[PDB]
Amino acid sequence: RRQLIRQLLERDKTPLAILFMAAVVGTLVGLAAVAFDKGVAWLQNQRMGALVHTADNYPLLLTVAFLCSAVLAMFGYFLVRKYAPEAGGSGIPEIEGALEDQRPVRWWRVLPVKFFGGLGTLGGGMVLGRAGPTVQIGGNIGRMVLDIFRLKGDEARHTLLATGAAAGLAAAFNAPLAGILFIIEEMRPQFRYTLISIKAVFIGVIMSTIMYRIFNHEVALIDVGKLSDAPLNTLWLYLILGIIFGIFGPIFNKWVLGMQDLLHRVHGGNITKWVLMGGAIGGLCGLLGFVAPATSGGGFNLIPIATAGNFSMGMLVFIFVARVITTLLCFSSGAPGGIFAPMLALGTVLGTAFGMVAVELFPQYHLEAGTFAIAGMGALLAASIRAPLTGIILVLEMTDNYQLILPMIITGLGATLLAQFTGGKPLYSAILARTLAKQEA
Amino acid sequence: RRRQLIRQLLERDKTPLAILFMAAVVGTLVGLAAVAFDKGVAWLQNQRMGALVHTADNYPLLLTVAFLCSAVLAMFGYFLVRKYAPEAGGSGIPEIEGALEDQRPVRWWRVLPVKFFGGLGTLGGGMVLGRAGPTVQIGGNIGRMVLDIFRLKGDEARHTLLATGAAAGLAAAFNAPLAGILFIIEEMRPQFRYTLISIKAVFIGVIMSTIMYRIFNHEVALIDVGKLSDAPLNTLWLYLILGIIFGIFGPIFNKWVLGMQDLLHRVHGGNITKWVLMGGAIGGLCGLLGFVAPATSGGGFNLIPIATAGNFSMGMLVFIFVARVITTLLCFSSGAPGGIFAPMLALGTVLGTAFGMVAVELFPQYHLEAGTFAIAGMGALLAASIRAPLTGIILVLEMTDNYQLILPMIITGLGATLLAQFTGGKPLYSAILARTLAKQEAEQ
Repeated sequence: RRQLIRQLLERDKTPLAILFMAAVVGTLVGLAAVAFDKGVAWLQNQRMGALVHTADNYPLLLTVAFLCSAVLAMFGYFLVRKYAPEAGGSGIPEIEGALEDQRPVRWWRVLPVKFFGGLGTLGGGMVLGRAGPTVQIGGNIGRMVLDIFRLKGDEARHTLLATGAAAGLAAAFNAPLAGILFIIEEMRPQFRYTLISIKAVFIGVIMSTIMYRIFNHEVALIDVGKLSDAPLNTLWLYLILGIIFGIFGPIFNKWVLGMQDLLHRVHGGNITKWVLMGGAIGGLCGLLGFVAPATSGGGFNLIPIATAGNFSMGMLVFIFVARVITTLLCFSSGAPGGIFAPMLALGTVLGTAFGMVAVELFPQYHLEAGTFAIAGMGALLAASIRAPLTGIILVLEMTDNYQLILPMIITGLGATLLAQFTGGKPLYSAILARTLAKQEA
Repeated sequence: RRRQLIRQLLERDKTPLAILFMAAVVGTLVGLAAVAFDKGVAWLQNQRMGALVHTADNYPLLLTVAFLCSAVLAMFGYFLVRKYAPEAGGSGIPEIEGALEDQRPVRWWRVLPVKFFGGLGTLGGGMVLGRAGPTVQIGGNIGRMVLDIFRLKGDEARHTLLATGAAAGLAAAFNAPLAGILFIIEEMRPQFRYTLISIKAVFIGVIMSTIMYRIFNHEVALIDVGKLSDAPLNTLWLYLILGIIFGIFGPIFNKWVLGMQDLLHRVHGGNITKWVLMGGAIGGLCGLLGFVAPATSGGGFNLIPIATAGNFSMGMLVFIFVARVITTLLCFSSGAPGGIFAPMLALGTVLGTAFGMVAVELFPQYHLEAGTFAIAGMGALLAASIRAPLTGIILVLEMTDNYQLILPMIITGLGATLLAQFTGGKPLYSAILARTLAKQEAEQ
């Protein structure tokens, strides 16, 4: 009790050095995040102009689509396998480990590798996101300034590393809240106390977000408009949807883990077969990125279309099935790029699909399938990555439909609950475990 | 400790099913309780209105039964606390916060009726106090109640059910589910050590209580502000200034509520009679003010949409702010059952609006709307005095639905905390628990 009384009176006094440095960490991460985003776009853009150059000869056209993405993919697979192996996959499990002081933060290597390697895989039009990359980039940047300014202590090492990855997520989704929430729901040391200053994470998240706003304002990543409200006698439909996500979550989790194994056998661990396999996958995506764009790329483009109920039921099933395939191929291959974002598109489609059935089964509820897309958007997050509070707040920050806060919270919680009860695990924790154990195996 | 981590990682997020289910019942009960409390406070304020109409002619006689009705109700509240449950005085949040540190008892058999009925008197009487604190403590106790009844053993259960209760308690008091969950993991939880509080379980309880509120309060928002204008990047610097202003006022306000506790204590010395009498004096003052200047009394939720819409004059805003500083301190520092959380929303809204008024006229090139500054400042006095900015922001967001102001809100709140820290201020709920906890081993 005596200690507590002392501690209470000393609560919320973060070292000003840690606060000021958090501001610079955020700023750099923001700018870096912007530069990454502009870069990816530029490359996808050039590929488009190349397809126009040869818009006539379909075979030739179907070739340079493959090659441009193949070459770009290989360049990314190489930069990872050669200079920074830790920069494979999302990057979140890695930074998560670094917070437990169980993985190293080699910023001198990861920063250029992830930035340029990711620039290739993403820009090639592979099914990967910016979230993971920017989060790892964010942490390394946070690590970088810690080193440069020689800030000593556990608090500083844990804080600056945290604000960086937070400000990294924020600047990748224009979601400041979701960024801060992700650090304290998933990223932080989950099994012990930590000296991460929340006030400091805030400051970093602000600056990076502000940086994003200077280069991206007036345009939202996802525009959905304002949808209809959700009656109380309609809420049970959302609990059901969450249950469906809840049982598919772990299954999808087994696949991404298992497909890592299968894809490993193809190259054995060899830098040549791996990069070659990489160009094969990347080439496939660039090909799909022309013959069926919905089956490739980030997937942010089909989200508003799905929510507006413009896809037919058949097209939705196609897109979902196809994108399960092309997501696993791209992420389980070890290519630099997160799976966080592509799960938004997966959830949105599964949600809309559910809404379509809900619309015709109960005309008395006067439903709109779009409300189920929004409920399902962060559901696969809630089910597979198991961070529902972050997913919900993220989806809210991106869709601005707060009147669906109850359906969203219900669907998400129904996802996590059923994921737990069917023996699934947090993917980022199940991956860090994979790596950490393999390290002492 | 790598080997342990690998084990722990693969065992992450597996909350005991008993704890999960029990969280669902805790949420439900807390919700129904919160609704009942809300309906009760309203009904009493309503009867008081009908009495003033009975005597709407004779102004002195009218100015009397306004005083008496509130005086009587106040005393009944001050009495129930001072006689059966002294821990039910004040907000109730520092107490539950203590119970999470296993440093304060949760006497639900006493607090539940005392807080519910005692707060029903102070709130219903028209005193300047909130529902948040009360429902939070009520929620915690209800959580504790089902723990005992079902004999659930373990630290996890004791900490979880106690947490989901106070979370689902805040949620049902503001119709703000996100804000409730966030308040537990930003402020309520044990701040200096690890804890076994299942977040998934706090979620379930928060859902149920919120849903319970939705069955009895749908279609009507606690605060309607409408959609306001956006905030340009070159205007953001105005919000950082606003935060700084909240940031230096926060601690000062904190000194007052603490200090006024001392001063008001001397009036009664600790005696149950002078105290209850002093209560009726304060309560009667509010019921009087609740008729001759209603903006200086009551919760304050009513003047929030009006201020945001820029319908008050600058002079009125200054008057309301000054007066409400006075009536808030008198009501909360007196130890009456009732929180200070919610009345800090009204104080912040006014101070914010006031800033916007000056901002509108100083920079017409920004094409400003003072309403955006009220919303920025609404959860700012929270951020500065209670030092829980992430909660206040998400709360204000949930109540006002103006997400395009998220950057100004975040900037103003963070500016409030930063300047609060740098000017030697302390979290009020932690500074109060400390006051109590130390006093507990100071009488030794």
